[PDB]
Parts: sequence; structure tokens; C-alpha cells
Amino acid sequence: LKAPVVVLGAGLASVSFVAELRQAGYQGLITVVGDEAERPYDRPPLSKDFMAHGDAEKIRLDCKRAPEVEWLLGVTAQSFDPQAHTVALSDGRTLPYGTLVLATGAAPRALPTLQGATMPVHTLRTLEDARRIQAGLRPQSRLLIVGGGVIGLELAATARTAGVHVSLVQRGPRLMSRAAPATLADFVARYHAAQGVDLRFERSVTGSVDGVVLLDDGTRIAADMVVVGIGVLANDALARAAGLACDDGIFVDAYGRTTCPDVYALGDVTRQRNPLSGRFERIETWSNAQNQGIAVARHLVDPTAPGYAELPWYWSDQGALRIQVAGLASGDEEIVRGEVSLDAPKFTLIELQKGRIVGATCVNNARDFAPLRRLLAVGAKPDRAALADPATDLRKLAA
Amino acid sequence: LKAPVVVLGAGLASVSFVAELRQAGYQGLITVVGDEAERPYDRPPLSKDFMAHGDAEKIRLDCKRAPEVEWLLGVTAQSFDPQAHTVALSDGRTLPYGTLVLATGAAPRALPTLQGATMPVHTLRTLEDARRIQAGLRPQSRLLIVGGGVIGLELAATARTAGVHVSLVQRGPRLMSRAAPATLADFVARYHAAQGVDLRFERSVTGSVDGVVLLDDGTRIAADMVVVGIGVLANDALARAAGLACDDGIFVDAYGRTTCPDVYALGDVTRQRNPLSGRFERIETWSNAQNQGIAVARHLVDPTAPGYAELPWYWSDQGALRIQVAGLASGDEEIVRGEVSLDAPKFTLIELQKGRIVGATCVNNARDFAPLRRLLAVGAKPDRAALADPATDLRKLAA
Ligand SMILES: Cc1cc2nc3c(=O)[nH]c(=O)nc-3n(C[C@H](O)[C@H](O)[C@H](O)COP(=O)(O)OP(=O)(O)OC[C@H]3O[C@@H](n4cnc5c(N)ncnc54)[C@H](O)[C@@H]3O)c2cc1C
Ligand SMILES: Cc1cc2nc3c(=O)[nH]c(=O)nc-3n(C[C@H](O)[C@H](O)[C@H](O)COP(=O)(O)OP(=O)(O)OC[C@H]3O[C@@H](n4cnc5c(N)ncnc54)[C@H](O)[C@@H]3O)c2cc1C
Repeated sequence: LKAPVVVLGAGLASVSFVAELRQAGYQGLITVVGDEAERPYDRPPLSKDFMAHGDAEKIRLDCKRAPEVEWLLGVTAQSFDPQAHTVALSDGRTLPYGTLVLATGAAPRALPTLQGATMPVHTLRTLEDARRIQAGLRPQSRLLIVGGGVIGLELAATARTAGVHVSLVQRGPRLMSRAAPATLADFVARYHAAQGVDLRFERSVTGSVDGVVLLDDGTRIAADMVVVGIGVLANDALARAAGLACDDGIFVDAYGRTTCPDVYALGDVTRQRNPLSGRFERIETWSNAQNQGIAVARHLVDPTAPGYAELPWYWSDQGALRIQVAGLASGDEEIVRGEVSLDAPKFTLIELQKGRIVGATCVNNARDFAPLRRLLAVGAKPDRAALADPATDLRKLAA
Repeated sequence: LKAPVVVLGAGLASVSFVAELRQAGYQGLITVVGDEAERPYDRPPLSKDFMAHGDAEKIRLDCKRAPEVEWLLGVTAQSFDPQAHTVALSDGRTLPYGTLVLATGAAPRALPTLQGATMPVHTLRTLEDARRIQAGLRPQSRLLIVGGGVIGLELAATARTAGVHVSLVQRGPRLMSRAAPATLADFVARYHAAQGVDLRFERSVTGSVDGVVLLDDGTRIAADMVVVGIGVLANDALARAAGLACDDGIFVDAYGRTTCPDVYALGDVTRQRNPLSGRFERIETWSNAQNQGIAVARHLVDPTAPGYAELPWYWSDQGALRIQVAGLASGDEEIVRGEVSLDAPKFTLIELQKGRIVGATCVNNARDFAPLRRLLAVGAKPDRAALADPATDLRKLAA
């Protein structure tokens, strides 16, 4: 850890990082460069409570645990010179660094077919996005969402609840293709359909003409607004130009090291090792953003601390469903605790691979999720009849 | 570049590297650690001329351009301590380093279903492999090859030429799945079939019983020997334990930097950026091994030198076919120069993507290959009618 410390990006990863630095004992300079002119804020309300109530001061990140940090807000880092150890800012200034940390997150993928569209076409990543979307969402408006991921589905539920007609187009055969078990996805589809979401599977957007959307089946949807949610791309441009190893994401080891000396990276912008699959992936979860930021910071202050080791997990609030997914989506067996019914949805999925717990889903069942993550974390091999038996208490099982 | 320099591995990548270091001006210590007790040798003859003539002194690498290098042959590097800057050897010694270079290549993938087989089951990576295979290959023996890659096919051609009956099992629908254009693969299949190779597509090996092989269709093949050629895995174990970023291959930037300070990597062991596809891949070609070793060495001696920039390419001698493949296997158009016939095979493929040359195949046509690689290297967009016209001279076109 060489002073001063410069962090590029001011999302949850960056805030968690600089906070931990200060908690761990680092008392030298920290400068954070954030391109949004916004007091650092959390993103998940943007599809739920913020979209509904509109209060941005309810979603700001607590910077309290990060004292003596200069936050250059509304400034874009344009390049860095890894030899000179400087960063070049959009306002003409230059920042020196001993240690440069890239926490630049990711930006929504654009839809090429709507590239020159004549109707409102938004993505949903920022406070600015949310406000703009929120403002074309009168009740009884007609909203099209492209993409069946968690963002689209969260928005869908939040919009239906308002009284918006929602139609969702998904090019695959199922929702939540990224890290959701099939069972969960079938159910999730079934829930939103029962809420009045018009689902289109196996469909692609081919273009648009005057407030109407064209699909690859020759059909048509008329929309008052279109929200695209087909995934994100890492903001790694700076890394690519300075010569770091990248492929839609900056490669880092478990200490957050890039291939460039004195340059680290964390959060959504990173491709890292998934300890379960063994493969490198861009883990774009909230918990990763925070937990990886902390791990990397902790190891910079105390090199004897371990590298980042957390198994991946996330939640997703979609209307009445509080969904929690941990680990892998499938193994060689799935055990279902409880019943899968739209009538009072509450159930638990456990995914097993040669007897070891490798994944878990809790829908409306937080009580079960935490002990499953503990059992998942130490690759436990419990009796499957006990795992299936409703009488079993999972919290107890975990000791 | 900090002295002394320790290189792990003694294949073509390592030799090319240490040679360039010395040519570029580095005159400090170089120690190479090679686990095979063999004077450094080139691998491609192992499936062609060596397999036929048996002369290992015809395939040694010229170490002449690498003076004053100590080659610890027959020694395995067991671990390295990246903090202490030491390497631990299988013979009890410890090597200090300023600069550690991992050039440990890759090892053949094993076939789980033959894991406990009772008949000769070999892979073909080493001099030792070749000799052992060579010695169970009487004319009119029956050989099974699993895998339709270049190694299997090279062996197949070399064996048929001897008078061996060859049967080849491929789990995919085509040969040469890795970086071969479809057209080439259809033809290559067609050639070997006409040479008496019994091709089995869509088939898997399920197990074995007493000198007979079991496929997923319930059928059976009797073999006097089985040579498995279903790909390789990077030898990156040392890197995984020392904390470098790996996923079947060590991630390196274009200077060969890993995520660990003072530790570089090159050749088959690396996942690197493919300048055409933009993606990271394990490029396991001969030319990469040599050219990347040189680039990395050159940049260590002179940091003003550029990073490694070569577009990928390879050749493959399969009996009567001298095949040369450069770039990507497909674009939005394929142009065929000449005719595709088993009767005197000679043709050229050019792959185009939005007008730019992105790939080329020459079968028995070396004259055309070099200028295609030049045109490929600068993403040229030539008239397609001129590219198709047999009258056109490609060498001329390249200026
Ligand atoms: C609508 C929405 C809903 C979500 N809901 C969930 C959920 O249900 N569950 C869940 O697990 N996660 C969800 N996420 C939350 C999420 O995962 C976190 O927002 C994310 O992981 C944050 O990681 P980050 O800080 O690394 O990236 P970011 O939050 O994107 O931070 C990066 C910041 O750096 C900025 N930046 C980029 N380049 C530069 C530059 N050159 N100079 C200066 N600044 C730059 C970016 O503009 C950005 O503001 C949701 C996200 C969204 C958008
Ligand atoms: C049969 C065959 C045919 C081929 N034909 C072609 C062809 O037609 N065209 C083509 O483009 N390429 C072909 N190749 C050649 C090829 O691509 C090169 O052999 C390869 O790219 C060499 O790269 P390398 O030096 O990085 O790996 P390697 O040659 O595998 O060098 C690595 C060496 O380091 C050793 N090592 C590993 N770990 C340790 C350790 N811990 N300590 C000490 N030593 C260690 C390995 O045992 C190995 O000897 C062929 C290869 C084979 C085997």
C-alpha cells in the first residue's frame, strides 16, 4: 500500500473500499473520482422504492465510516499513466497516486435495433435514468421491457403495482438466465404472468417505427416507453488503454491485483475467480461489490489478511417475491423444501453436486437462507432426506 | 527486468524467450528449470517425421542463440514464494529470482472413461509418449484415436502411411473444432476417409473391457492401442497456489505480466488477448509460443518496445495436406480460391467480416499464405471479385 490512494468510481464498491481502508488503519490521502454529479448512492432502490416514492435522500450511501476523503464528484477520469503514476481528469487536473484502484462498475448494454428509435428508450442504471423513466410512467401508460433479468423484472413488478401495463420481451426461453435455477425461473415467469405482465419468450427486437416495436416474428407492440435491460458491459476502457489484461472486465486475483503494478480493481468492473465453478466470471452482485471492496482494502492495509474468498450470492425483490439466490444454479440434484404455488409463495431450493451443497434459493423465506449460506461455504454433505424433510431445522443442521 | 532471471519450463516458448533476452542485451543470470530429462526439443515432429524415422537428434531446439544459460533438466519446480522471490525445486534446491517467467506449457486432457483401462492408452505430448506409441505400432496393428484435433489427425495420417489401420472417434459433428473454418473441416474429413481412416462422428467413449472400446451408441471397437487427443490443460498449478489469476491458463497482458509483481508467463500456459476476436483465449500454437516469448523478452530488455501484437496462426501437416490457418474461422462471407477436390488438393479460403479480411486458409499453397497474413494484419478491405478471381496475384495485391 503506497500513498496516496486514488480510486476511480464512486459506486458501492468504491465506498465500501475507502471505508475499510480507514477502518483498517490507513490514514494517508484518499481521493475518489466519480463521474456522476451525485452524492454516492445505492442502486437497487432505483427499480423498487425510489421508482415509487421518489426520495433520493433515502438511498444515499453512508460515507460516515470513510472520514477525510475528497470526493471529486461530476468529474470523469480520462486516462492514467501507469509509469508516471498519474490520472488525467476531465476538468484539466492531474492526480498523482501510489496506489490506483479501479472501481468503475459497468454500463447498460445498448440495443442496436433501437439505436435510431423515435420513441422514449431508456436504460436503468443511474439516478438520472430512474427519474427520467419515473416521469413517463403515468398509470395506464404502456411500458415495454426488453430483457428478463432481475432489473427488468424488478421494474416490471414495480410498474404493475403502480397501474402500468407491462409487456416484457426475452430472447431466451426463460427469465433470469444468469445464475437462477430453472425451477425458480419457471416460477418467476408464472408469478409475473399472474400479475398481468405480457411475457414474450423466444422473441427479439428487430427495430422500430413510430412508437411501435418490431419483433422477429413479424409482430408488433405499441409502447409509451421502452426500458432496455439486456445486461451490462464493464467500464474498463481506461484499463484497456493503459495495457491491463481485459476482456469485458478487468482480470484480478483475490487481492484485487491487475496485471499492472500498483493498479488494483474491484466490483462490477472485474472478472474474478468464482470459488465454486473455479472459472473466472464478472460477478455483478451487490454483495460482491461491498465484500470484495472490503477484502481488497483489508489486505492492502494488512498483507497477512487472506485474499477475497466469498461465495457469490444475491437477492431480488420482485413485487411479492423476496428472492435470495446463493451459489450455482444446478448440480446433479435439486431438493425442494415446501411447495411451489402462486398461492402464498414460500419455498427453498438446495442444489447438490455429488452430495455437497453448491447452491440455494429462498423465496419468501429469509429464515432458511443464512444457514444455507453457511453450509454452502464449507461444502457440507448432509443427509438428503433430512434436507427434504420439512420437519428439519436448517439452522440447527448448520452445527 | 530484475536479475537473476528464472524461467520455469523448457519448451519452445522458454527457449525462444531466453534466446531473445540474450540477443536483446541482457547478460545477467538465466536459469531454466525443465521437468523433462531431455535436451530441449520441438514437439510437432512427434506426430510426423519422428514417429516415422525415430531420430530425436533431428528435432532438438537450437540453444545456440542462448549462451550462458544453466538448464536444470529433469527437475520439477514445486512451488514459488512470490514474497520471498524464491522457487523450490524437486531436488531440494532453492532458486532466488528477480524475475520469474512461467513457461510451463500444457498437458494432455485425460479421458475419464478409460481411466482404469486394461489396454495401452497413451497421450501424445512428449518424446517419451512418441517413443512408447511408436513401439506398439507394427504395420497392420489396429489404432484408435479419440479426438479429431490436429494432433489426432496428424498421427492418423502418419500411421496410415505406415500401414496401420486407424479408427478415429470425435464427439462433435466435425473435425478441427478449434479454429478451423467449416469448409476446411469438411474437406479434411473427406481426405482422411479416402485414406482409409474409419471416422466416427457424434460418438463418445463410455468405457472399456478387455481390449475393446465402448461408445455411447452401444457399439464396439477393438484396438491394439488407444491414443487420446481431446485437448490440453494449462500447467498453471504453481500459479494457482501462489495466488496469480488463473482459469485453465495464466492471465497475462501483452507484456506477459501476470497479476503478481515480478512474475511473467508465456506460451501454452497463458490465456491472452486475441487481437481479432478481442476476447481472451489460450492460444496454444507453435508461432505464439515462439513469437510471444520473443515479444515479452524484448519488452523486458527495452520497455519502449511494443507489447506482443501478433495475430494468431498455425499450420498442420496431415499426410498430403500442408494446411495453414490464420485468424478467425468465419466472418460474414467466405471466398474460395481454386477448387476443393481430393484430386490434387490445392485451394485458399479467405474469411471476410464487413469487408475486412479476418481469416485465411491455404491448403497446399504456401505461396498465397504469407501475403494473406500481411493483408490480415492490417485489416485490409480489398475488392472481393479480385479476391475470388484466379487471375489475381495476392502478393501483388498486398502492396
Ligand atoms: C436498477 C438496479 C437494481 C439492482 N438491484 C440489485 C439486486 O436486486 N440485487 C443485487 O445483488 N444487486 C442489484 N443491483 C445493485 C448492484 O449490483 C450494484 O449497484 C453494483 O454491484 C455496484 O458495483 P460497483 O460499485 O462496482 O459499480 P457502480 O455502481 O456502477 O459504480 C461505478 C461508478 O463509477 C463510475 N465511473 C465509471 N467510469 C468512470 C470514470 N472514467 N471516471 C469516474 N467515474 C467513473 C460509474 O459511472 C459509476 O457511477 C442493482 C443495480 C441496478 C442498477
Ligand atoms: C504432437 C504435437 C504436434 C504438434 N503439432 C503442431 C502443429 O502442427 N502446429 C502447431 O502450431 N503446433 C503444434 N504443436 C506444437 C506446439 O504448439 C508447441 O509445442 C507448443 O505451443 C509449445 O509451447 P510451450 O513451450 O509454451 O509449452 P511446452 O512445450 O509444453 O513446454 C513446457 C514444458 O515445461 C514443462 N513443465 C511444466 N511444469 C513444470 C514444472 N513445475 N517444472 C519444470 N518444468 C515444467 C513441461 O513439462 C514442458 O516440458 C504440436 C504439439 C504436439 C505435442
